[PDB]
Amino acid sequence: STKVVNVAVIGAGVVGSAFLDQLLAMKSTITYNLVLLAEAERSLISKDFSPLNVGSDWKAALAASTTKTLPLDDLIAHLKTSPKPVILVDNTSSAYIAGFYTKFVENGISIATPNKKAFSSDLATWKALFSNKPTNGFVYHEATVGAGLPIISFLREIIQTGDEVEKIEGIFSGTLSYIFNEFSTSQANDVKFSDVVKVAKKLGYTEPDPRDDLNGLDVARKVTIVGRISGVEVESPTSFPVQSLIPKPLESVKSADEFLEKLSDYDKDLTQLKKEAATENKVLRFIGKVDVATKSVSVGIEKYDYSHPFASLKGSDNVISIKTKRYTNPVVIQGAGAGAAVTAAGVLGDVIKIAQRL
Amino acid sequence: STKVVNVAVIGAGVVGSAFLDQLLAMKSTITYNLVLLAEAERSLISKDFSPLNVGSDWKAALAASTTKTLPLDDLIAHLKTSPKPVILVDNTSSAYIAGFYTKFVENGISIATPNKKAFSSDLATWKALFSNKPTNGFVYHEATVGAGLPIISFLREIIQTGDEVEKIEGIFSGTLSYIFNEFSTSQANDVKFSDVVKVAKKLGYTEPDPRDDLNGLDVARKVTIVGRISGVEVESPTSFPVQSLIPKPLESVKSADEFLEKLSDYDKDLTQLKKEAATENKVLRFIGKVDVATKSVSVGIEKYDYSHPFASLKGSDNVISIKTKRYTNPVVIQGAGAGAAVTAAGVLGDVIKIAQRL
Ligand SMILES: CC(C)c1cc(Sc2ccc(O)c(C(C)C)c2)ccc1O
Ligand SMILES: CC(C)c1cc(Sc2ccc(O)c(C(C)C)c2)ccc1O
Repeated sequence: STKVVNVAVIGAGVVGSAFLDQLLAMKSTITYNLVLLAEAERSLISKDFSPLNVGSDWKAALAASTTKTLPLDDLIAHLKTSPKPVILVDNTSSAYIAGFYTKFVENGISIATPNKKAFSSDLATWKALFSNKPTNGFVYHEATVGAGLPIISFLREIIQTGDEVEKIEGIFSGTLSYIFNEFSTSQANDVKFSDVVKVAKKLGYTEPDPRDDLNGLDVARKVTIVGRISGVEVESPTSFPVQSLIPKPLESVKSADEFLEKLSDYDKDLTQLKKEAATENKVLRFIGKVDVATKSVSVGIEKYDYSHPFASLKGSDNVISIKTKRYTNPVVIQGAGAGAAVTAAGVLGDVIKIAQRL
Repeated sequence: STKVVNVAVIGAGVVGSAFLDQLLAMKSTITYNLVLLAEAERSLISKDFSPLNVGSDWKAALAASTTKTLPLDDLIAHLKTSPKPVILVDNTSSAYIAGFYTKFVENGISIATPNKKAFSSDLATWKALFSNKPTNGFVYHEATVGAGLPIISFLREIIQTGDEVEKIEGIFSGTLSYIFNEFSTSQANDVKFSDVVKVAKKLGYTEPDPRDDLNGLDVARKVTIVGRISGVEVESPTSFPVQSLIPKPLESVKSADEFLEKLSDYDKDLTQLKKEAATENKVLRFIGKVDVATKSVSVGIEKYDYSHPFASLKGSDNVISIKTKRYTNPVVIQGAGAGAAVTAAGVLGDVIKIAQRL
């Protein structure tokens, strides 16, 4: 059998931190050798190309380590000549790394990233990373959308069997759900958008700069990936309507802290829109949407009815519906769409789905 | 790479019929060779292991045949001669054929099936299948719980990464789901239990004798499998409380019809319960339940609140919740738990997950 496979791990911020914690404490039949741990500059490469000497203590092990991080164009090279099968676990968000997902794979290297960029960026950078050339490596990103959830894992499959997708309506953003779930409820309140997003940054539910969340970017990217998988030819994460929540003016408003106290001047709209929603007996939710038929993708504010499940999401859960040919009655998968462990696990689970194939 | 894998298909009633229709029209990167199609007596074996040059309408190729289905004690003693690894697609459910699986694995045969049998005998026959024996065969059965829905996998996964299922709960029966989704609704309906039951019988949603569905048997079996996966040592599908929806009296009647013509005499019993659902705002559902902690499994009638998602299931959908260590906020997967295509696809998808490993 093939229980010998070497793995390279880049990034160890959060989901990267949990990914490692799990990768080792992960008792399994197969054997995973972490041949290199390269964070920022301080790395932990293994020239010898055999399991490292860090164990469940990579914290300072990588810290101390008088090793400077290897250059990417040189990393793909280092690996071309490696013991047994190799894997890559890009725990980052950098577009610089994914920008080179072609080289890694074109060079057999396998990957399992939660980073969208490559899968949401170019459209020809997708019509290759998934070609049928058996010489290149594997790419698994289940954590790019579902996170710990099996959305991509499930769609791909149902597809080959022969099912055809039609629509995909869902809550793909932790931040925006938390925000909307609190701003618009069935109890009916008049909380301002400003205050909610504020409070949401205070608890660290948004990015250091909320803007990176409010512009629909993230969702827009996630939908693009799903939509593509589904069978729609989406050119880019901007090739369709994406309703940003960043006041037309305020997109550059000095600092981020200079955006919060400034944003407060534009709630008069969403509130009016929230109240009006009330007349129709509706709540406000930020959703993604892909309608295969009309090839129409779009992300923005959609108002759902109370009875509707969406209007009943706790915490920051991502919920996605998949109405297909066979599943006339849409399949609804909902759960933690964010989270250190939750997310890494989707990654670790991915790596596993690879090892079994190599 | 390994794009060469031979498959054996036993049974072609319904989900077996769709499974084949799909297995072929299934354009894929890998190559699946149907080395033998054995239904009842008329089979379509392939001595030279070369594929089954037929194409479509294979139904007339299997019916109109001469080669007699080779015994199960003589098939495992034949297939081994296979050049490439082997797979077994048992699109049936007989506590006979099932009781032969380990006799396939221990010899190197892989199994992909919708059969809930072998995975519900006793905690012995089970271990024999998932014993990670070197040359052993692969055992996959996603269509055994929630049909196409990703239950098993998603469970063998998060756990294989380091998750500890804490509490598994859901509605696992197609018919029962359908039945209750119709009998206990948000708006205090007025349907007599036995009426949505005959209506079930009339549309072929239930078995010829509705009792075989009201005994909880099916659910009890599905829970057992999930519970086992979860980590509980369940001896049998009867080793715990399973509330048969079949009156005590009516169990004895012979006539499948006298049972139905009499089921109306026990409608009130179940009707008051639905009225007692004035309790705040609740609906009635037949659920499965596994509480790892206290090793307590059980299947029966549980009353849920209106707001609760379960109290909002359409058609005959199976919904299952999985509250774990990392997923404090339970992961809820719901979709078509029955269906010809839907189910076969879970099987075909399974076969695929195998080929990639052989
Ligand atoms: C891959 C990329 C989108 C990314 C993900 C995460 S984790 C992550 C996943 C989902 C989600 O709704 C959010 C919000 C808070 C921005 C963060 C952190 C940084 C980051 O750059
Ligand atoms: C494997 C076994 C349980 C089985 C499954 C099916 S398909 C199937 C799957 C789920 C479900 O709730 C039901 C009800 C109608 C009995 C049937 C048909 C025959 C059969 O013997």
